[PDB]
Amino acid sequence: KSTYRTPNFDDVLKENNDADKGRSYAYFMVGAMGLLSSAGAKSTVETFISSMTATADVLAMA
Amino acid sequence: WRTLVGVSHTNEEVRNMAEEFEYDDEPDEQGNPKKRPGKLSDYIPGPYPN
Ligand SMILES: CCCCCCCCCCCCCC(=O)O[C@H](COC(=O)CCCCCCCCCCC)COP(=O)(O)O
Repeated sequence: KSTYRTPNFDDVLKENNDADKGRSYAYFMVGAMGLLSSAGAKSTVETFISSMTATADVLAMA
Repeated sequence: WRTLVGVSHTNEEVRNMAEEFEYDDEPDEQGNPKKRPGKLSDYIPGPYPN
């Protein structure tokens, strides 16, 4: 068999590749994952930093 | 006392419950001990001293 014959890939290929929209769906999901994890990173940092503020008993004697 | 406000009782209610108990104050101008009523930053007292 010759090396110039490409094997069968028709199980996995698209409607038409349509590069306008093969890039659309992959990058909406990569953008959503970066949006949620940047919000989660903020909430984590602000939870740890606020623990260093004056406690309830110190504010009661304020 | 303060942790009951907003959970089971009103602020005005808890201030009146605490004032029914006496707490050790700091000594007077000559070093003799004093007493005072309770405030919100105090802790709920127990029946026995030891
Ligand atoms: C070294 C710290 C990392 C610990 C991770 C352990 C995972 C167990 C659950 C997390 C408990 C903390 C909850 C919290 O802080 O408040 C919660 C944060 O909620 C979240 O978004 C979950 C955070 C999950 C992490 C997201 C991935 C990237 C994080 C970046 C790390 C720098 C509550 O939010 P809030 O403070 O109420 O606005």
